[PDB]
Amino acid sequence: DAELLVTVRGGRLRGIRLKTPGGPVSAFLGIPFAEPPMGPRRFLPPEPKQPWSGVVDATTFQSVCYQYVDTLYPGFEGTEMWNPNRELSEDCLYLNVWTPYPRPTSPTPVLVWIYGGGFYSGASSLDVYDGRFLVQAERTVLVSMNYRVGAFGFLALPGSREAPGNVGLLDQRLALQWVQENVAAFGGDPTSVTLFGESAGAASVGMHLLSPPSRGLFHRAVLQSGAPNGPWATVGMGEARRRATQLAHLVGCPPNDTELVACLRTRPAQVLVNHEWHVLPQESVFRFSFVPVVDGDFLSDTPEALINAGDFHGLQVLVGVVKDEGSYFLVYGAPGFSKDNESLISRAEFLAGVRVGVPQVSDLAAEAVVLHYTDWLHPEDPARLREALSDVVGDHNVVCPVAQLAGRLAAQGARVYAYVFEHRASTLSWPLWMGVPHGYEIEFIFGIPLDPSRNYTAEEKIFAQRLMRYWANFARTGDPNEPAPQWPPYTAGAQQYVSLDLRPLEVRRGLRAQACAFWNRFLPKLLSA
Amino acid sequence: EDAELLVTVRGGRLRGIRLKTPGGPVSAFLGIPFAEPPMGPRRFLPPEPKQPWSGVVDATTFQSVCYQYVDTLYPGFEGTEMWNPNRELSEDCLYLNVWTPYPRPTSPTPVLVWIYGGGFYSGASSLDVYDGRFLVQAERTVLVSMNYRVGAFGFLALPGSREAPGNVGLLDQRLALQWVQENVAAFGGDPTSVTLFGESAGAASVGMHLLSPPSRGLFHRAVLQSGAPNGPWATVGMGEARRRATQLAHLVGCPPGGNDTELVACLRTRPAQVLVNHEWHVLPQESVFRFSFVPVVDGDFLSDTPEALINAGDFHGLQVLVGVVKDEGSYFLVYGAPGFSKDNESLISRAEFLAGVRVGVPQVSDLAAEAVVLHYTDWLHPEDPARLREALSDVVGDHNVVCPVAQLAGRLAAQGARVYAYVFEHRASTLSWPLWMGVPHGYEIEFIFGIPLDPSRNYTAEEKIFAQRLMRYWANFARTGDPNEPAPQWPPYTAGAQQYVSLDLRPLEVRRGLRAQACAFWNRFLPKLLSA
Ligand SMILES: *[C@@H]1O[C@H](CO[C@@H]2O[C@@H](C)[C@@H](O)[C@@H](O)[C@@H]2O)[C@@H](O[C@@H]2O[C@H](CO)[C@@H](O)[C@H](O)[C@H]2NC(C)=O)[C@H](O)[C@H]1NC(C)=O
Ligand SMILES: *[C@@H]1O[C@H](CO[C@@H]2O[C@@H](C)[C@@H](O)[C@@H](O)[C@@H]2O)[C@@H](O[C@@H]2O[C@H](CO)[C@@H](O)[C@H](O)[C@H]2NC(C)=O)[C@H](O)[C@H]1NC(C)=O
Ligand SMILES: *[C@@H]1O[C@H](CO[C@@H]2O[C@@H](C)[C@@H](O)[C@@H](O)[C@@H]2O)[C@@H](O[C@@H]2O[C@H](CO)[C@@H](O)[C@H](O)[C@H]2NC(C)=O)[C@H](O)[C@H]1NC(C)=O
Ligand SMILES: NC(=O)c1cc[n+](COC[n+]2ccccc2/C=N/O)cc1
Ligand SMILES: NC(=O)c1cc[n+](COC[n+]2ccccc2/C=N/O)cc1
Ligand SMILES: *[C@@H]1O[C@H](CO)[C@@H](O)[C@H](O)[C@H]1NC(C)=O
Ligand SMILES: *[P@](=O)(/N=C(\C)N(CC)CC)OC
Repeated sequence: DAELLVTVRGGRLRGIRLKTPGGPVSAFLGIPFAEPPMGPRRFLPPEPKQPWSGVVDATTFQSVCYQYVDTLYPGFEGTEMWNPNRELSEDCLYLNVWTPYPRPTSPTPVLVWIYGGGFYSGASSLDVYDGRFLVQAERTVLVSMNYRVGAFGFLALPGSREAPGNVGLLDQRLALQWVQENVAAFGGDPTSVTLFGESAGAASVGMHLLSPPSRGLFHRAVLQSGAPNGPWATVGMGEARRRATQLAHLVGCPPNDTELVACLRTRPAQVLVNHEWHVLPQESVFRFSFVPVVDGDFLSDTPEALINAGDFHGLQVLVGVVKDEGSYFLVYGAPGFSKDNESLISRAEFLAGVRVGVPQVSDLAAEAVVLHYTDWLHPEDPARLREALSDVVGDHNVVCPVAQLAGRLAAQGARVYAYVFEHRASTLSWPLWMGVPHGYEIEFIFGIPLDPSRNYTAEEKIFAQRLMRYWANFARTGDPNEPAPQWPPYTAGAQQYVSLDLRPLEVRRGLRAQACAFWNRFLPKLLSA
Repeated sequence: EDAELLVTVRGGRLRGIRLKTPGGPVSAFLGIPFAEPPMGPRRFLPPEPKQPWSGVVDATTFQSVCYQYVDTLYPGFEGTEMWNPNRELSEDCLYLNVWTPYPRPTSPTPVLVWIYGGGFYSGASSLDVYDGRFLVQAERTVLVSMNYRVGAFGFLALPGSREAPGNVGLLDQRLALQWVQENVAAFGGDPTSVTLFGESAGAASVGMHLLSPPSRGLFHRAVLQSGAPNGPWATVGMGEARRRATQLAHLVGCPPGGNDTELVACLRTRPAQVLVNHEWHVLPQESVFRFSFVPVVDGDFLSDTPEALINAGDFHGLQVLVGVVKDEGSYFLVYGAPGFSKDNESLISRAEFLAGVRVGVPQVSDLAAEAVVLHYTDWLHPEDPARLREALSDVVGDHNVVCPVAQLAGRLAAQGARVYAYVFEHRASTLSWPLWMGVPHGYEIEFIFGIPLDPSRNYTAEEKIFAQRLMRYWANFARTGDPNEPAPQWPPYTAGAQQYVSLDLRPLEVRRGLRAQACAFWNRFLPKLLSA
């Protein structure tokens, strides 16, 4: 079958044909785009894959980059759907390509997916990132890569040449460079690449927006439940060096940078994973040890500084959030919370949870949060405290950082479309008090409901095809609308967004404008003084 | 001679007048001297009791208003002239008034003692709106009201000095209450059921008597209307009080600081009007709701600041009734806030809103000012002129009245005091102020005193029935410590439930929270900001 045979620049590839309820697609899985960053190349920037002879087996997903594996609810589908479904290895820099069957003979718009996972986990092989449905239903080319996470991707000894940091981000950029030189061989159009990602993936997208070497490798961005400007996606040079130095102490290696990292390179990958989470300064939720570092190279400044100073005329972006972004993170450290529970916390637990949810800030800053999120007519209602604390970590970490990004880019040339995903899947295993948790719009954007092997309803499948068309319309034209209630662009003044559920589109104003004026306008003034 | 118009108190004999009311006769003793005139060498000094006199003193009309400033902003306007002096100005002005039923009560009768407001720089017991004939006539009580020194004459302080110890306007009130305990029984009043009640600076004064032990033994209940002792305007530290007194002396010509006795003595040689003409040039900033000479926290009258006394006080066996009106901040904005006027709709721009915030909250850091802007901005309509207008009035009202009143009420309730709270939501048919001002500060007073029953006035019918209902509310609290009639009930205010009633033409409506969200900011968070 000649359709499964592609010659990229490194050599020849053999793909596989896959079935969907709407017809077949061509897939090429486990395409090597970098030399394996092992041994002496641990922590170093990625190197392009040297050419090979013969035919590369591109019929199965490759290995998952070494990462922590969640153990909180063993066997629970809500946690295991994000866990690795392939074996772990540092040899993990492969990407996957999905195109229609037979492969297009005309340039096709390309979508590049960057997975999330707090920069410590994730894999392009997860079932919920299956690109076969989007490609068949909307006739695009979908690409997805694996980038290093945790210490292997983002341990930085700033100023070092052996651990410069952000190497997980250059992994993504190298894949985007691979796209520009090779996607046309699959029928893709390298002059219409649309980045999209969720959570840390969405944050990774925005950082490519603000890094000029990456800007020439794609044309639009979709940021779902993530942003580069939040309080969790970046770290300073000094804190990055402290965390890298402590991890080395915890693994028995002596805190000279080059001998330090040389000793780290002698440690099995598993032992570094086992200690990465204990270099955090304080017991926290939504805080991660090894994230991108602001060191003047990849980002010449902090994301907020580059957002405020940038000219964004000629750029379209699609941004949004789920209804209850905070719900999911509080079962991982917030006092009194559990998924097998109503989690009707007390005031003591609420205030205790505020220091966990808003870590590393002064007492005054913490009390300011409590005042804004307390109903002083119902100061101790457990149901209200449960939802207020979810709003705290949800607004602080996702809703407000994204609302700021949307407002600034719109006011500075970019055309922005904003959504909030308000449908709770019928297959959701999480309790009802969590509502629509973080990350559970992805399965609908990838058309997972169309899989007849699953228990989604008829309306949900129609809903999935609605959002696939929205996303694909944006990739094709920079406008999600169908040329029906129209989706208006978000602006700093009107602050208009739409709600995505089984009902038709509903236009609303303000992404929690009151609560995010607190985080985006007042709090920064409070800490600097 | 009419025997009911002749009363013997300790100072000597008095003669009063017979007042005709719509409901019947009332005996009034207006202009009773209770202190020696604080003139010349006695200026700035504590009041001395009135020396006994021979013969009969004609206590038959209101005496002079204590020297004070006269408002000239809207000349001839009824809304401003009703607060201006209606008698001659003079430093000889320490006189009180007594209204009693005709004939005098057979048995002891509860006593209401009124303390007027005016930002501690103005006011007088003779204002038509404080006429006590209808209250005494309708509810058969004894109403006492006194004058006290305002402005620099009442509250200029050089702390530690003996020549100008400060707070002398408060001891004027205290001596008047001491007069009530010794002489009100001669009019038929009960010295062991005396209920203080005042409005604005009067209410702040009433509260400071709660927290100073020498005053607390002279009354039994309290009514605080649109004022509290803990507001950011009713007291001043010892140092700023000395700075204002010293520069007032400088601006008038004394000395040509130094020695207190020497400096005060030179101030005594200056005409009273000259002091009044300069007392507002000492305020540190352009402001509204700030007053140059107010009670000073010196450790004497108030051993500590009112907030700390309220928090450290045991108030068991004590009943107070507190409240505010619906739109408290509107009156003060036409006196300095940019873009405001009673003759316009005062639909300010956002630039004038932010400028108005600095006037409404003076002497605070830039961080605190922006914290105010955050909580009072509607970030979905940040520049709507109408919303900005009511936002600024909410800023002024909450910061200076509503929240101060709310914290006092909550701390008293939690520490053993039965509290009742209200919000006055009726806009009088005769109101001269524009519509955008709502129910302004100080306009519940005329309904409390029964003024609508005056036949010369053109109040509606229903407002008269309203006035009778509130007069009954106020009198029931005076007699029994509970405003309820022995109809829907008025529940006590507690720190948890925070229940209060609406006062208007419809029946009582129970509600929760006196701007709880807004005032949690003023009472709980903002005090933590200025510290750090
Ligand atoms: C909700 O449960 C939480 C979590 O407790 C775990 O999950 C429960 C289903 C049950 O199996 C518990 O035994 C588990 O430990 C409770 O929060 C815990 O409460 C226990 C005491 O009951 C305490 O010892 C733990 O420290 C708490 N853990 C945390 C993270 O706060 C909570 O009490 C339950 N809430 C209810 C029942 O309303
Ligand atoms: C502050 O001044 C008073 C007044 O001083 C008197 O009059 C002045 C014009 C000056 O010329 C002084 O010499 C006079 O004594 C002082 O109070 C007087 O103090 C003296 C001496 O202690 C005493 O004999 C008088 O009785 C006092 N007269 C009063 C109280 O009216 C006071 O001591 C001065 N304070 C200082 C200088 O710190
Ligand atoms: C509304 O009124 C204020 C008050 O101004 C005065 O009263 C008006 C009724 C009218 O008679 C004006 O001519 C008076 O000056 C206005 O604010 C003033 O505007 C003038 C004109 O530029 C300015 O010189 C003053 O400084 C302003 N005063 C303050 C306190 O800001 C206001 O412009 C009037 N109109 C509107 C639409 O707001
Ligand atoms: N070093 C790390 O960043 C890290 C963070 C969290 N975990 C474990 O995952 C907990 N968790 C798992 C899934 C979703 C949220 C969370 C809570 N994070 O604070 C391991 C390593
Ligand atoms: N003694 C003074 O010079 C003086 C000057 C200004 N004020 C303030 O008056 C303006 N004002 C401001 C707010 C409310 C009322 C009023 C008018 N009261 O008569 C008081 C005293
Ligand atoms: C969901 O699908 C599974 C397939 O493994 C099936 O066993 C289960 O019965 C389904 N649930 C419902 C409610 O149909
Ligand atoms: P309060 O003393 N009362 C005022 C200004 N007033 C005039 C309307 C009522 C007497 O203000 C602080």
